[PDB]
Amino acid sequence: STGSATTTPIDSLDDAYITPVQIGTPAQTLNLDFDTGSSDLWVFSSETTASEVDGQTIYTPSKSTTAKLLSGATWSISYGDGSSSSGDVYTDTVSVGGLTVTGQAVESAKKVSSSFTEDSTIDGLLGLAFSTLNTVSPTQQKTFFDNAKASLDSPVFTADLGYHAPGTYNFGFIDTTAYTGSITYTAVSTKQGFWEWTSTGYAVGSGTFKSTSIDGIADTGTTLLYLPATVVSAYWAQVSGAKSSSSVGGYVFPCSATLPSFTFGVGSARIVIPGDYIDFGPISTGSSSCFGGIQSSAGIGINIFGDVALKAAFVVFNGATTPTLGFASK
Repeated sequence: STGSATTTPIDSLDDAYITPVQIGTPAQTLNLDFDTGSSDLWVFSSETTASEVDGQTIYTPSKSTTAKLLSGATWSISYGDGSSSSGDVYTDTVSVGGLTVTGQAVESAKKVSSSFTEDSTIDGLLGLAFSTLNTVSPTQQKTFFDNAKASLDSPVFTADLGYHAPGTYNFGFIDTTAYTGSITYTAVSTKQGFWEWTSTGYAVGSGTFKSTSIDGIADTGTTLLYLPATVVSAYWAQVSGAKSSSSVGGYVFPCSATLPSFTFGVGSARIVIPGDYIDFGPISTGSSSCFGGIQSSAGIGINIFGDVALKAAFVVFNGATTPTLGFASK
């Protein structure tokens, strides 16, 4: 089997992407944030505290003839951005782009933090990291991909995120029309539960490539590119007037600037992030200070190849017995 679904930016900045997901019978379609940095499929629901729901579409398990309470199971998650959610668990039928999993754990939120409430466009998350990170207790549950894997034509999914445009998540096949040149594959460590890999270096603009190993995670659920302070300083030093602002929470730059590109290495291959992808616009409405899309990972504890990086590439998440990651230009 295979599946193919379009993923759409939630706003004009590409802050996140939502993908329609069918849950239950008859189908209830919710727009979920596919997150290769976590491993829980959780949804706003009829059980979510009423004051914490503001415009989201909810899953109502009592209206699904295939929903079953997973008795005794609870979940609770905290994300890198300080947001969180928790609740109980149902199993139900879940379909993405024509690919159906029966008995998928659907984690129903009883509580969500303010960041989730305030974002009307995201009805929940669909985790695509390794199932060892799943938070369901006392019986850990499998991700949608892990459940689908054996049925797929090939044990892979791909992320093809757009810049200010829709893109695609495919399951079970590689669309050879969706990228240019060849795909370069690189080793993955699953030791921390992430799609963790090592970039071979970077360049700023038309500058020379610096060969240096940068360990990080491929994370579709993180907006920005978070890299070591040395690398980030070298980038922003090429933008007149750019500076790190403790009050704002990272590097800012004059909105009048033209940003240089940023290149990262994948083996001997190179992915170029155009300068425009690094612009996250005014820090507040009407400001002439703009927020940068490359930020320091210092104090996160890990480097993160988030959407800023991934949307410059066609990315293969290869879930074979020994997982790997592939990157192609597009």
